[PDB]
Amino acid sequence: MVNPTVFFDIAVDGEPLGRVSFELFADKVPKTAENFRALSTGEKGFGYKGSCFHRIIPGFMCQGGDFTRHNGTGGKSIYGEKFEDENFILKHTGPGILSMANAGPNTNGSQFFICTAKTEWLDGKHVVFGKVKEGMNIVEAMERFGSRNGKTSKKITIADCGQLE
Ligand SMILES: Nc1ccncc1N
Repeated sequence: MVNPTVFFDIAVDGEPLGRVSFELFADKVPKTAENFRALSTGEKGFGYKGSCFHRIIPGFMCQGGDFTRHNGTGGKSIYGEKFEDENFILKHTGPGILSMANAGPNTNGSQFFICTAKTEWLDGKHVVFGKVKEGMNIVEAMERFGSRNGKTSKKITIADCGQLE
């Protein structure tokens, strides 16, 4: 009944930075929310722990969740390699929105991005499924390590993750 909360503990070249928590909108996109939750706890035997934010563009987004190829070309969901666009109820309204990365229609896996700006042009193309709850300051600190082409100046990892409550 209550939307679940998940956390990432972020590190910068192995050094602790801080914690980002997220509300996942299971009320509106239950299948997509449950994939991110499960990958956060690692309860299926695979997931986000130890992975990196491989593409950070200041004034755009922070993208991560490729735990199979580590560079934007991999990932897999708890449902199989790919799963369908669940719905497009929610929009890309501004910083802190959590949304699925993809490579065409119905190609969701494990990759996701945290917006750091409104990204309206993505509405009806990428599934929105959550938002940052606490630690937007930490997301802003992450964003300082990115670049225009998305290469990070230090390695940004999820040192730990899981579910709160
Ligand atoms: N397989 C993928 C490739 C690029 N972006 C997202 C996904 N899911």
